Amino acid sequence: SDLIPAPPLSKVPLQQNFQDNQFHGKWYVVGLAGNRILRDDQHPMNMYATIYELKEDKSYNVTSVISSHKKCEYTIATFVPGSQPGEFTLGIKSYSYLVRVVSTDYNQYAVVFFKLAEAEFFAITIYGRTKELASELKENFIRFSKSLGLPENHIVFPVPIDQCIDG
Repeated sequence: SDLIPAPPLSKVPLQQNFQDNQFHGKWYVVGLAGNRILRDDQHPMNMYATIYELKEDKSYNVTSVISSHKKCEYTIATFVPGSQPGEFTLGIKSYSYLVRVVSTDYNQYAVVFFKLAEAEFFAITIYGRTKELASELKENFIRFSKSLGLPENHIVFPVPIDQCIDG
C-alpha cells in the first residue's frame, strides 16, 4: 500500500546514440534499486551477472547467471528492440515489461531501468564490467534512484562472489 509508484518515463533518460554492439557482453550487477527492493544487511544479496548477446535481428539473448545452493543457475529472456534505440520489451503481443538503457560508457558501467506494468514493479541496476565500481558512480546511482522516488533502504549493492559468475 506504500509501494512506491513507477516514475513517469519522461523522468528516465535514454542513452543517446545507443550502440547495441558495444553494450553486448557480460555485466555484473554492482547496484540494484527498485520499489520491491528492500535493503537488509543481515541478508546481503549475492552479486549475479547478466550477459547480452546481440542476435542477427538486433534483438538480445539475455542470460542471467545466479549462484544458489552451491549450484549455478542460468535463465534466459529475449529483449526485443523498442520504440527507441536503447529501449527494449520482454519478448508475443496482444494489441508490459519495459527496459531502458539510461546511461553507459560501454566498458565500465551501465545504468538500466526496468518496468513491469501488470505483479508490478520498477527497478534500476548499475552494471559494471567488473565486480567493482568507483564510489562516485555508485553515489550518482543513489542520487538517480532517489530522484526516481526510491529512498536508500530500497537500494542494495550485491556482494561480489566468485562462484558461477565469472563463467
